[PDB]
Amino acid sequence: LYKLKTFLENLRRHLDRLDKHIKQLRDILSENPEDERVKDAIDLSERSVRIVKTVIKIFEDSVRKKEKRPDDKELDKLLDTLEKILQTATKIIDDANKLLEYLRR
Amino acid sequence: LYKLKTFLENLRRHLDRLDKHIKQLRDILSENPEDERVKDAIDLSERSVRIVKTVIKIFEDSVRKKEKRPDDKELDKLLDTLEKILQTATKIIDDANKLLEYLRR
Amino acid sequence: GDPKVVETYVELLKRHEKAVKELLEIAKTHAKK
Amino acid sequence: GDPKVVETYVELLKRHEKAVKELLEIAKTHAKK
Repeated sequence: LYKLKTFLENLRRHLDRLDKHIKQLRDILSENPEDERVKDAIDLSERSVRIVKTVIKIFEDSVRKKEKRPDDKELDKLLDTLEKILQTATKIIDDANKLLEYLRR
Repeated sequence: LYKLKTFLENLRRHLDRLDKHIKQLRDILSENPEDERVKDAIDLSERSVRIVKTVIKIFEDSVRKKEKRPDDKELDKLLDTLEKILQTATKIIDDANKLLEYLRR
Repeated sequence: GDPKVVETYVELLKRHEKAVKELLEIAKTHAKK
Repeated sequence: GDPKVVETYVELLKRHEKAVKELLEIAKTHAKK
């Protein structure tokens, strides 16, 4: 249980990071509608936001359903795997943010 | 006089910036001799260091020779121009440092 | 900015989309599990 | 790192070399002046 909550909380921290990133893309893009690659960046980030929302709701489903109860090793290995994937994602996002800061300033 | 000293001091601040940058390239390169483009980067930065040293000594010459005395408008416009070029150079260096930080981390 | 930087940035975004799609396939198929 | 970033970085270094060469030509020809 503690691990499910901790991972989901990590997911939501990551989602807030993405929302800041997309507010920043919003400013930048709004300055230059001229660039359709900024259009892409915005679209891709929004896709990511929708997918993370869907995954957060899927694990909300799973988490409350599991709360409704008192084989587990596969879920634990999936937890390890999702944590590693999340780590990769945050690394990517931090690199993206650094490039974006280079590009805005 | 004050402007010559201020510009030369700006030049030396810039040179110290470059020396930090090249210490950092030294660390990075030393980790990966594998990259001859890091070899380039190092060489180019060292060329820049030598040229800035030569310019600092050229203006040291000019500055002390001018101290030896009590037409000037051309020197003042050259001061404006060298200041603008220096501004461009520092902008380039800060962008370079940001990319380098992205690349090292 | 130099579009080399921008293209690398977009590539990062695409890597991120792919990793999140992996997350989602895992989440869905584990919910089924 | 993605060599797009590295090539842009090297291009920055080259721009810097060119600007400093401009500085030097100015410094030399002003010393002559």
